[PDB]
Amino acid sequence: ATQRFLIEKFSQEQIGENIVCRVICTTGQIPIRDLSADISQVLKEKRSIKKVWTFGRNPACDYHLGNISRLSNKHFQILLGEDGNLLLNDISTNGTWLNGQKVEKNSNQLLSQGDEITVGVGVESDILSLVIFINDKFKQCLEQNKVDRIR
Amino acid sequence: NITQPTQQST
Repeated sequence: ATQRFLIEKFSQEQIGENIVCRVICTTGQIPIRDLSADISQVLKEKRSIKKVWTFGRNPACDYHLGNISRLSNKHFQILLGEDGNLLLNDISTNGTWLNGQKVEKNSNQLLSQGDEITVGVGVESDILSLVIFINDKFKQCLEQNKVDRIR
Repeated sequence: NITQPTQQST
């Protein structure tokens, strides 16, 4: 067993390289993606922001949905920072929703466990929902906060 | 192609 072994790891890949959060589409439109950031940078940096993700129909956007007329190029954005916490930034032309609740555009919001963001509101048939999966590993790391010392 | 503004209840 040589080549087959390589395939086994293919399906069973060690997840948690440095993942911050995971975006999962429940409405079945966009493929699941994994948001990640540097722990050292997050732990060391506690001002302004560390690493933010942009989502939308734009190929530049960290998240590629498709091309919804209602949704904007970069419908929403997610920023990671604070004292070991995540933030959600809405950046849509029509607005970004959280569990049916519309939040203030370009506004910072505290992340939620298995939270969900709805977008494209205006038409019952033109709304798209997304789910946010927080990596428990990232949280556990912060709770322990390892020290970086040479030798 | 560009973003179109949806309706809004004032």
